[PDB]
Amino acid sequence: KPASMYRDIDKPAYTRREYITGIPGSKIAQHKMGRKQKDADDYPVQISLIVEETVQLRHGSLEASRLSANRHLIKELGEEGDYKMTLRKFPHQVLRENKDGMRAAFGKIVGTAARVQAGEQLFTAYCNVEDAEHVKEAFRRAYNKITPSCRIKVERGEEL
Amino acid sequence: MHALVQLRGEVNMHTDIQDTLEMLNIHHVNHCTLVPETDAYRGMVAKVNDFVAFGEPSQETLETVLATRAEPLEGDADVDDEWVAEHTDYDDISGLAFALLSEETTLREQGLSPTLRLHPPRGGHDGVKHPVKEGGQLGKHDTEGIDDLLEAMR
Amino acid sequence: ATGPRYKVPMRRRREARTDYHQRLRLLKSGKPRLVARKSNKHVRAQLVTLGPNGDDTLASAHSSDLAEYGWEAPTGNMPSAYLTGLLAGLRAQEAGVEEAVLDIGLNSPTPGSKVFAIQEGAIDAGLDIPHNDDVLADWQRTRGAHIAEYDEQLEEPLYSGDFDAADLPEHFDELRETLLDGDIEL
Amino acid sequence: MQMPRRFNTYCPHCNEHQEHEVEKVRSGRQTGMKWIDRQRERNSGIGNDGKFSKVPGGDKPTKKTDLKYRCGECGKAHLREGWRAGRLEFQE
Amino acid sequence: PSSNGPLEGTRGKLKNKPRDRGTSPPQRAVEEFDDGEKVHLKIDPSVPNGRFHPRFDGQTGTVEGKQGDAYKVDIVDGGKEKTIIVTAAHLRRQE
RNA sequence: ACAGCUGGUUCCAAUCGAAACAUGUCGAAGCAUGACCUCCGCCGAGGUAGUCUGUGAGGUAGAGCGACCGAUUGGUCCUGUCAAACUCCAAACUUACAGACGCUGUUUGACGCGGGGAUUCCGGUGCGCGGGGUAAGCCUGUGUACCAGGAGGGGAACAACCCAGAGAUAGGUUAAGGUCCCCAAGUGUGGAUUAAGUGUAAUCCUCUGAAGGUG
RNA sequence: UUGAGGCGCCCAAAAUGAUCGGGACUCAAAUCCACCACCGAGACCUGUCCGUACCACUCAUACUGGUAAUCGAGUAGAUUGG
RNA sequence: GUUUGACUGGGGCGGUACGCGCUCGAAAAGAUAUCGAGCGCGCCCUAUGGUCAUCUCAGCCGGGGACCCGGCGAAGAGUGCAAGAGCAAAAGAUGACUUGACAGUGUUCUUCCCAACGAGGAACGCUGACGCGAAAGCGUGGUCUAGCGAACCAAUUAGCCUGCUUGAUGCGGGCAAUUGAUGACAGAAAAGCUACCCUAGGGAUAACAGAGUCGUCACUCGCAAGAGCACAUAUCGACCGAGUGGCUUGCUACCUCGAUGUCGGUUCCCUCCAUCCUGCCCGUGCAGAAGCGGGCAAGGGUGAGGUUGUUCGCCUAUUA
RNA sequence: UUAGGCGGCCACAGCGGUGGGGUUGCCUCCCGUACCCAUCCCGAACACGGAAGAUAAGCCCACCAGCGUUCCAGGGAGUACUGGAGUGCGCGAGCCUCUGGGAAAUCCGGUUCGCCGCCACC
Ligand SMILES: [Cl-]
Ligand SMILES: [Cl-]
Ligand SMILES: [Cl-]
Ligand SMILES: [Cl-]
Ligand SMILES: [Cl-]
Ligand SMILES: [Cl-]
Ligand SMILES: [K+]
Ligand SMILES: [Mg+2]
Ligand SMILES: [Mg+2]
Ligand SMILES: [Mg+2]
Ligand SMILES: [Mg+2]
Ligand SMILES: [Mg+2]
Ligand SMILES: [Mg+2]
Ligand SMILES: [Mg+2]
Ligand SMILES: [Mg+2]
Ligand SMILES: [Mg+2]
Ligand SMILES: [Mg+2]
Ligand SMILES: [Mg+2]
Ligand SMILES: [Mg+2]
Ligand SMILES: [Mg+2]
Ligand SMILES: [Mg+2]
Ligand SMILES: [Mg+2]
Ligand SMILES: [Mg+2]
Ligand SMILES: [Mg+2]
Ligand SMILES: [Mg+2]
Ligand SMILES: [Mg+2]
Ligand SMILES: [Mg+2]
Ligand SMILES: [Mg+2]
Ligand SMILES: [Mg+2]
Ligand SMILES: [Mg+2]
Ligand SMILES: [Mg+2]
Ligand code: NA
Ligand code: NA
Ligand code: NA
Ligand code: NA
Ligand code: NA
Ligand code: NA
Ligand code: NA
Ligand code: NA
Ligand code: NA
Ligand code: NA
Ligand code: NA
Ligand code: NA
Ligand code: NA
Ligand code: NA
Ligand code: NA
Ligand code: NA
Ligand code: NA
Ligand code: NA
Ligand code: NA
Ligand code: NA
Ligand code: NA
Ligand code: NA
Ligand code: NA
Ligand SMILES: [Sr+2]
Ligand SMILES: [Sr+2]
Ligand SMILES: [Sr+2]
Ligand SMILES: [Sr+2]
Ligand SMILES: [Sr+2]
Ligand SMILES: [Sr+2]
Ligand SMILES: [Sr+2]
Ligand SMILES: [Sr+2]
Ligand SMILES: [Sr+2]
Ligand SMILES: [Sr+2]
Ligand SMILES: [Sr+2]
Ligand SMILES: [Sr+2]
Ligand SMILES: [Sr+2]
Ligand SMILES: [Sr+2]
Ligand SMILES: [Sr+2]
Ligand SMILES: [Sr+2]
Ligand SMILES: [Sr+2]
Ligand SMILES: [Sr+2]
Ligand SMILES: [Sr+2]
Ligand SMILES: [Sr+2]
Ligand SMILES: [Sr+2]
Ligand SMILES: [Sr+2]
Ligand SMILES: [Sr+2]
Ligand SMILES: [Sr+2]
Ligand SMILES: [Sr+2]
Ligand SMILES: [Sr+2]
Ligand SMILES: [Sr+2]
Repeated sequence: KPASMYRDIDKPAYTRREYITGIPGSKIAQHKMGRKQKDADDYPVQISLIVEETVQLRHGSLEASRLSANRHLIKELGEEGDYKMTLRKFPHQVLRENKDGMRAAFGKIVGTAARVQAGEQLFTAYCNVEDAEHVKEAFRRAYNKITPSCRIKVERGEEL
Repeated sequence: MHALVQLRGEVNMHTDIQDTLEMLNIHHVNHCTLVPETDAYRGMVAKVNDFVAFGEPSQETLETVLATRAEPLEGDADVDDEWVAEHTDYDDISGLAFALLSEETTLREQGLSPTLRLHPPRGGHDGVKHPVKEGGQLGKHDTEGIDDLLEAMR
Repeated sequence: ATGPRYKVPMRRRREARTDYHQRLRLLKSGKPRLVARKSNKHVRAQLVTLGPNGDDTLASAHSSDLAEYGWEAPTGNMPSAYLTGLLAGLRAQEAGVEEAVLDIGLNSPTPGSKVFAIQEGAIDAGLDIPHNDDVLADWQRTRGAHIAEYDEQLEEPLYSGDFDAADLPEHFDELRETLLDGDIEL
Repeated sequence: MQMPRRFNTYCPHCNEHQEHEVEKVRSGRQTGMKWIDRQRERNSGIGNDGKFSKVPGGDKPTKKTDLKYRCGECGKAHLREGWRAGRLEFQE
Repeated sequence: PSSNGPLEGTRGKLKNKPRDRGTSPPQRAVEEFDDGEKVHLKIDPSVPNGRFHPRFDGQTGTVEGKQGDAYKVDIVDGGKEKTIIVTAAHLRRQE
């Protein structure tokens, strides 16, 4: 199914699992990547991927963007490199589909999405000065698999 | 004391806004009333903000407007210095105009119509789609700004 | 105490001084309350009406201001209870109060107890309080016969200070008589 | 529900409380001499008999209480508004 | 509404804020109002007896006599005049 | 013959001027009773479409959750997110009554009461807020103004977009919008950008143009 | 070297004849920022008349005089004069 | 001879949103729709009702998943049943007593906001008689909101009225109220077929065509994991993401039901490009030859046949 | 109020903690069961009678802010949201300008360890 069916935030907040049953599990493997034992403050450079429009990103897109981002970080910095990336948004909004015509139209549950407001941080990676252009490329590959246009904002980078 | 001028029509206008203008004795487009500055009266012009043109007139301008557009409570009779003298509590137009500005009396209280039915603006106005800060003619005006409109509507 | 959701009871309930459930029922009559309190050494009896900023006391009597009329005996017993109640009811009649309802507070409604004796006193003073005759003590226990007959089981005196040996419940009769008198400085 | 055979309650006849006995109203037998019985024999002819051609309807899932409150002293009975009860048993 | 009962949509108005939980103070439950007095109708969630239909919560009626201990309060519902039987516990004085 | 169904029902003018909704109905192509329109008689001084202030009602927006509740990360306290059927918080705003100003009524009698006659109960559109649906010139709510039943001006044409609510006639000035021609009015002025005929397209089924990219 | 903004370009495929209404337009007849003067309704102002309503006079709803900034659009329908 | 209901993104099948209650929807007063989301009621209880007395619960901790003692503990316990709400010297627990779950008659709100409408319901009185309590007081059933039924007829309760000139007897007629069901729940006693059909109408509503939409279908683009002996990018290319078209399908119900002739085929004309061939090109995993992929490009061409009504599709031999 | 009784508002009053205070006065603890009354067992409690002793609890008095709370300042923030208007912008989702209102979290610093009424009383 296309994202055009679920990208907008025009529907009510539908998250209460105590009233919603049959919700498919998140396709997302892990939110904490890299060296999850080290601190975020132990890094001189902090670069975040910021979403420019207010959208709803599906779990499949969140995973597809996370995968192609971390896979580049694993390729360039190794499986145990000195970095740590975090996916701070979780897929809370439950999605329906009406799959009988328009009679009894309330659809059956088909998935989960993440309501991300404009200007919000979707991803945040912490790295060392030398590995800065690798993480800027991990995000260039990641923003290609979500719905909005994005910003690659450096929060702790006076080294340029 | 502010001078209100309805610059936008009644069609599509909210009923509660329409009725506020009727309470301020202003029933047609280009009509003008002299409203005092109270809390009660300010709540009224704020609700009319987008369909009107207001601000404080200058003594010189109020006089010009009163001479040309003021009417008695009934009749065609021109309001000149002699009319004022024989019917009002003042000596001339200036004496009445000073009282209206200092909020000592109202046009109704003196036997004059609460409406100064003006002429369309000569050279036209700055527009009825935008406020004054955006280059239009709606909302609050400068004392020099309201004069330009009141004088053009002689 | 714990957080924002915590409910702290009303002040006189934390203090465990007022039974607010019984108070509501007491106030439903519209009549002034005959507040009957008892301490270890003393006994209090008030006539309370409802006011705008709190309760109003129009007439009261404490067992300590009983000695002002001639008492020379202890103040936390049955004869003292009636008299403190009679003295409260008499001051009440002078205040323009005619009827009342018995507020025993947190005390137990035990038959023939001191709070019911305070009530018997006010009834005899001229006040119209809804009562029950067989829940009150028999006239001799009110007089103080139980105490005099305990001094009969002597060997050692009951009283420390010198009032008298075998005890006089006749002092009660003499005091009821002194208060029943039309003169007396109330 | 369970209900006591005898209990104290108001007798609208004696104007005072007495010990009443409760009994389930036993249906009285019909005489066949009422007006409705005469109209049945009269109005019934060839073909459909209209109202007399109908059959008694169904039932409600639970019936109401159909009791008789017999007074212990004067011996006169009274009726009360009943309530829905699936089964009504008596105690003693 | 999914049902036309009296307590429909009254989760908010007939519930106390956590700190206002438990038995209410008696002083207001025995308050004496005189005729002609303007009073504020608001149900106390802690008091079960002597309420009114929740649709009238927020009205400011006029006391026009009493029926037993409860008061007969005259209100105007939209344009229709109504008489509400209510106890003192759910009434507050105007001004 | 009966029909709750289609069609038709013939002269002029003046005043007021809707409902397309609620309850009941073998009811949903119909009725009745209310809302609402109109007419008559009565009563007799107040009324309340606006605003301000005062005394009350409220849990939507937002927010937040070691404040309940329930979702929902990782690490050896710290660290990562949420809620139509959550709330330690909390508006704008709507709403009861009262006072004040305004407006209005006391020969145009308001507010109100009683009676006669209805029509009406297929609605639609814009805007705001919605709920459902991939969506719809979709379906179904709500507040409001409009079309319906609203001319005239503008928008190429065009029920509801803009101006504007309109007796006849006549002179004048403007509104929306427009001033190169068609076509009334500028080939106006100061400055800058664009080289694609981008553009000369407020709103829109109607006018597209996206992610991504551009020494 | 890097950051930000403006206008444009790529991305960009549809069936009888292409289009901003058409012509045609390039330091504009486009776009943005200011400004100047005009054109342009039945609106607004103004002369006369008409209808309706109310006031004065009147038997009159006959004349005469007056007031309307706060009267003048209307389907179904109620009312009334011809 | 008749009946064989209504609702409904047409109708039917399914379902009941056909009488009721709670939360959300509902936009912080009131009102508010959908075959809207979550889910309930058509009883049960002689105590699980009523009053009074005595008392404080879940959970955790320490001492000897039973029991005993202490401490912490405003409420997470319990309160018949949905849901929301109320409650702690109680509305919960225990104990005892009691029958007010009483008769009569009302005021008021609700049912039905506003705003008319029955049954039903509730709040709040009074009259009479009662229960408990010391008493104020509490008890008009269950802490609150679901647990319900007209006329006619019958039975039933107590007293009384009444039946044609008249008395007696029988058997009737009535005033007041209780019970008996109509759940299609403001109440008819009620099954189907019609392609043999008929009529009244409707584009108020379906099939076909158009129109909107584009989930489906077709085509493309972004990123490029991956494989391709090494090499992403000769070639193939996932995930995810952005779109174009209006050929398929689906949706909607705007247009026509006083008729816009069906599918397939045929014949004859014009067109689109997302190009199969032909022309000119680029790359190659391009020696050549034969290819593979891509670009510009719509001038011309794209044919004959076997099964099948077929469109589609399968098959044959020819063909640039 | 040299310690009391009944209250109102019902945390600004709560949780926790420190210091002080009582010869015939007050409140307590305290002493003690013949009686009224009392425990499904216990004069523990309830009830009754009383002062040998005490200020250690409670209570009354003064004070501390760590926690919870009330209010205020400054910052967050005129941000979020929003009633009215717009031939303003944007393919759109949405945004912006003008006008009238205007949070919440959190941070820092103050406040708050109850206020008030009637009565009685060295
Ligand atoms: Cl006491
Ligand atoms: Cl039975
Ligand atoms: Cl009510
Ligand atoms: Cl109009
Ligand atoms: Cl061109
Ligand atoms: Cl005529
Ligand atoms: K047709
Ligand atoms: Mg005039
Ligand atoms: Mg001009
Ligand atoms: Mg303009
Ligand atoms: Mg709510
Ligand atoms: Mg006519
Ligand atoms: Mg005429
Ligand atoms: Mg929110
Ligand atoms: Mg019409
Ligand atoms: Mg020209
Ligand atoms: Mg173009
Ligand atoms: Mg027949
Ligand atoms: Mg049907
Ligand atoms: Mg109904
Ligand atoms: Mg509401
Ligand atoms: Mg029948
Ligand atoms: Mg029977
Ligand atoms: Mg029905
Ligand atoms: Mg036919
Ligand atoms: Mg149609
Ligand atoms: Mg091509
Ligand atoms: Mg060709
Ligand atoms: Mg052939
Ligand atoms: Mg001490
Ligand atoms: Mg636009
Ligand atoms: Na179906
Ligand atoms: Na016969
Ligand atoms: Na309370
Ligand atoms: Na017929
Ligand atoms: Na109907
Ligand atoms: Na019909
Ligand atoms: Na919002
Ligand atoms: Na007034
Ligand atoms: Na309708
Ligand atoms: Na209109
Ligand atoms: Na036109
Ligand atoms: Na062009
Ligand atoms: Na007409
Ligand atoms: Na039927
Ligand atoms: Na009723
Ligand atoms: Na036939
Ligand atoms: Na498309
Ligand atoms: Na189609
Ligand atoms: Na054909
Ligand atoms: Na070609
Ligand atoms: Na073939
Ligand atoms: Na036992
Ligand atoms: Na002490
Ligand atoms: Sr929507
Ligand atoms: Sr993107
Ligand atoms: Sr016969
Ligand atoms: Sr027969
Ligand atoms: Sr049945
Ligand atoms: Sr509202
Ligand atoms: Sr020029
Ligand atoms: Sr220029
Ligand atoms: Sr079209
Ligand atoms: Sr557009
Ligand atoms: Sr772009
Ligand atoms: Sr092409
Ligand atoms: Sr006219
Ligand atoms: Sr007219
Ligand atoms: Sr038949
Ligand atoms: Sr269908
Ligand atoms: Sr009750
Ligand atoms: Sr006879
Ligand atoms: Sr059958
Ligand atoms: Sr056949
Ligand atoms: Sr070729
Ligand atoms: Sr053949
Ligand atoms: Sr086909
Ligand atoms: Sr086939
Ligand atoms: Sr002892
Ligand atoms: Sr788009
Ligand atoms: Sr302010």
